[PDB]
Amino acid sequence: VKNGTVEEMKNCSFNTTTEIRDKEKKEYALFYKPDIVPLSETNNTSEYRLIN
Amino acid sequence: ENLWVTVYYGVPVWKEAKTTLFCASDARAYEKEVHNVWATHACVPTDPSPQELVLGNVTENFNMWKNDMVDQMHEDIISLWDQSLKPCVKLTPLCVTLICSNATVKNGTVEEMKNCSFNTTTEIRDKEKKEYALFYKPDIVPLSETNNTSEYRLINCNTSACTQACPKVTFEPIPIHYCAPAGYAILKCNDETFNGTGPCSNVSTVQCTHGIRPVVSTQLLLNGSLAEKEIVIRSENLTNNAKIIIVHLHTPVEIVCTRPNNNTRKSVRIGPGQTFYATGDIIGDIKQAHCNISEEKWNDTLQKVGIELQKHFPNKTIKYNQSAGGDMEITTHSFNCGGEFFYCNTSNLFNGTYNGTYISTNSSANSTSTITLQCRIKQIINMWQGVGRCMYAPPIAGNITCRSNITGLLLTRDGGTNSNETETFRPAGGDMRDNWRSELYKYKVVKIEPLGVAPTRCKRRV
Amino acid sequence: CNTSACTQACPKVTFEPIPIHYCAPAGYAILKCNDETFNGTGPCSNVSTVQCT
Amino acid sequence: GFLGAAGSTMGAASMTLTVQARNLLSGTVWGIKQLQARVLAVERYLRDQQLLGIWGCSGKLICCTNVPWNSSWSNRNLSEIWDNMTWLQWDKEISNYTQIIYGLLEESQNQQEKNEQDLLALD
Amino acid sequence: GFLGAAGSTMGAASMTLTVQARNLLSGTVWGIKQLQARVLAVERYLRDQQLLGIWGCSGKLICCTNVPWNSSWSNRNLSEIWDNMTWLQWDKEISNYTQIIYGLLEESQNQQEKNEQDLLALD
Amino acid sequence: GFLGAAGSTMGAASMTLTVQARNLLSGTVWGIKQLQARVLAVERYLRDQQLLGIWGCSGKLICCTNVPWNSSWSNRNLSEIWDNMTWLQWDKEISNYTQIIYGLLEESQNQQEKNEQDLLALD
Ligand SMILES: *[C@@H]1O[C@H](CO)[C@@H](O[C@@H]2O[C@H](CO)[C@@H](O)[C@H](O)[C@H]2NC(C)=O)[C@H](O)[C@H]1NC(C)=O
Ligand SMILES: *[C@@H]1O[C@H](CO)[C@@H](O[C@@H]2O[C@H](CO)[C@@H](O)[C@H](O)[C@H]2NC(C)=O)[C@H](O)[C@H]1NC(C)=O
Repeated sequence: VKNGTVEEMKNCSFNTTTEIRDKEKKEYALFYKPDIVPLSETNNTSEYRLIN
Repeated sequence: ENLWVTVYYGVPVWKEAKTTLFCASDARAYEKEVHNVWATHACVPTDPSPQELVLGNVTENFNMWKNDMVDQMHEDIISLWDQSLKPCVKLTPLCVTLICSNATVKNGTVEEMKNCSFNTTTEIRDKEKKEYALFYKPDIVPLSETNNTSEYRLINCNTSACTQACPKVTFEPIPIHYCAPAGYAILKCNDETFNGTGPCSNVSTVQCTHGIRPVVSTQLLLNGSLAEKEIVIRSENLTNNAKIIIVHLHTPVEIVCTRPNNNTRKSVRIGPGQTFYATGDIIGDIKQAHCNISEEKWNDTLQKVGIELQKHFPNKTIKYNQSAGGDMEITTHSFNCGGEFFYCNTSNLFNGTYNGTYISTNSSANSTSTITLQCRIKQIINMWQGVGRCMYAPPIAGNITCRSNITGLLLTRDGGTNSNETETFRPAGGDMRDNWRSELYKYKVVKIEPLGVAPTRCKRRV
Repeated sequence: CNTSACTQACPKVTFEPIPIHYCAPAGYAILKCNDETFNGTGPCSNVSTVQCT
Repeated sequence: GFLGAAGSTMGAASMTLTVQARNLLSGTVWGIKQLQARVLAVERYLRDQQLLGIWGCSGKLICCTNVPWNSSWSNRNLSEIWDNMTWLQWDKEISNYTQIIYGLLEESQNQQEKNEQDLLALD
Repeated sequence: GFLGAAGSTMGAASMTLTVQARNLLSGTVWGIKQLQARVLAVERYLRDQQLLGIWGCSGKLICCTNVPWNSSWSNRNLSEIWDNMTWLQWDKEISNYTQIIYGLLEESQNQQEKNEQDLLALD
Repeated sequence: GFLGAAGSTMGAASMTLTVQARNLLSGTVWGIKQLQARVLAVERYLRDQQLLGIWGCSGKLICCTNVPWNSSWSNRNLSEIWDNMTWLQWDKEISNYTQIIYGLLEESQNQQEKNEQDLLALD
């Protein structure tokens, strides 16, 4: 997704616990901008967090 | 003559209605801290002082298949089972990349167990240690489709979570009674020739029902009630082959199941303050858990069932065959005793035919010729779906035996065409309502309407 | 972490032992012995019916 | 017997009615449905007592009234009711005309009460 | 109508009172508060019936008593009560002297019962 | 007083009985046991009222009956009962023969009701 006047969504990848509870795999999902917040006050345009 | 209306109160007139009954049990002592799931926690002590009073001039119609009492019993049992699994441990970290090995146990005809080692969280919740346990093969599945004979997984963790059964509760099917609330009554049919429907010529009003055994079984009926005079066959409709046909025996058949293996109870600290019990080691030799019944008595019972069935099928022969395939939970006689869940292959029982010729087994002083059924023992149970089905039954140390009485059979016919006189009977299971439907078939719940109006020659005194 | 788990007490609750009273339901009564020489058992010569403790 | 009079004739069954209306409490609480049986039984008993009382019948099971009996309701002789017929059969045969009888009884009781109040007061 | 007599005169409203006291059960249980309405309604009905019964009035809505009517309670003519006044206005005007009337009724009922017991027995 | 008559003589204690049977609701719900007290109190009150009513005693606390008093129950003079004895002592002394009296009262009430129905109708 590219620049536009729409609110748009962010494609975020993260590690999720698989059916094995001592193992992890990679997954991705599209999230709305209000539901995404920067992780820390430091300048980083790639690492983010949920609003919760 | 001139008549006037008069109102009478306290009139014995009743109508069919729906209500919630009360469960009751005998004066069982608390004894140890262990308490039964469905006794002394959700019911009331009863008193058998009131008797069943017989009404000698009433003709009340009774129905078996259209009855909500069995549905209410099933709902109550489901609610009690759901309640019992709440306070017990939730487990969680067990299903991991288990490393299973052949270990000291070697090749044999027994179902055998797999020795699997895995990492468990110690008392420190940010630290891990190594533990091991013995698991049954049905409870173990390969982790991934890739070829790997050392890495395995529990059968769970693809479906809803599993709760280990508490070790301080017992699954003993103690008898229970059902009592109607105030304003209601229970009518019992004392006729021994009740085919499921039609009027009853011997009705009795009773305060509560008799002892109801909540035994879990699929193919057979264990520790049930006995018929009065002869074997009685019940069915919603014989024409429909999709239905399930119940046979209530007159004489019980002794059955003896046993697990010769001597297991050892282990204890693993899985989580803080909550322990997990598994099989640590087997002492001695490895043997096959099995059930035994007598061949001659079973054959005589099958012949009695055949002659009883021949009344409805005069020109068709009776044949007994195996189950119509299905998964392990369907095609095998599944039950629980002592705390252990057995699934026994009953393919060797239903093997015979009866075309109308009676055969009698005489003499045979050395009648030790018995029939033995191999069984597989399971720990992961999904007995009731959609209500927290998964349950882990902890193992029990030492070898166990269970002696019980077969009192009923469940069968299902198969279709045919073009003068096919070779209709066969197969074992039936699946729905759990039919197991308790054969025990509450005599009782009907009614609602009393005491207000009545009658004409008589009287007037108000003014 | 060798025994059952632990739950922290809420900071928005207080353990002040405020006084409480016990009242019998309908159809019942509470009898109080006003004698000051009550040794634990025996008859009471000064009894009073009270709604609540 | 709780239903010892069932199956007998109406005349024979019109005796010892007190045993038919002596239901008491039972059971120990497990959930709300256990208590629902108690409260609904109490509500039914109060409903029956209130219905019997608004007709001028309080404290007595047998209560002769002054409403005339219409012949169209049953049109059967007296020997066909109190000699061989049972209460259940009679109820099944007469349930079709309960509302009319209840309304007539209510109207008659109200009229009798008003007439008594008028006649006692004006003296 | 449940409140069809409301708004009319006291004399007109003193008719068909039975419809005012025929409340029945309603609702399906969701929590304990749903059952609390049922039990509190039952308790209120029993309280009303017990209060009416201790005055010598059982099974009858209209119940003439022997207690004299004090003129200081209302001091209004009979034509000012049963001809134009409604029950709600009368209740709002007379609620200030309910306890005295209740006590007098209780005392009168007890005295009448004791006198009846004494006169019937000594014969 | 709720128990102001306790401790006095039977004759003195047979007065102002209405205060002994005016229990009302109390408490706020916490769990099911709180409501169990209310419903069991209601059930007990209904049981007592029904037992008193089946003897022909409705709406009256004092109710003289026609059943003869057997001398073997107490075999004490009238001056030994209503002059010095209290109600608690009398109950403790007479509790051994309650069932016989209840059965006799029920039988007598049924017989009187049947006789009244027969005599009123045949005229
Ligand atoms: C099951 O496997 C475990 C390890 O995966 C075995 O435990 C080890 O057994 C050896 C042989 O006695 C010991 O030397 C080790 O110290 C054990 N390790 C632990 C962590 O206990 C276990 O013996 C196997 N069980 C069977 C029956 O073969
Ligand atoms: C464990 O197995 C032994 C024998 O394998 C059982 O002992 C037998 O129990 C049966 C019970 O029906 C008796 O009839 C036999 O006489 C016993 N002895 C033998 C040699 O068979 C023992 O009961 C089993 N454990 C438990 C708990 O039942």
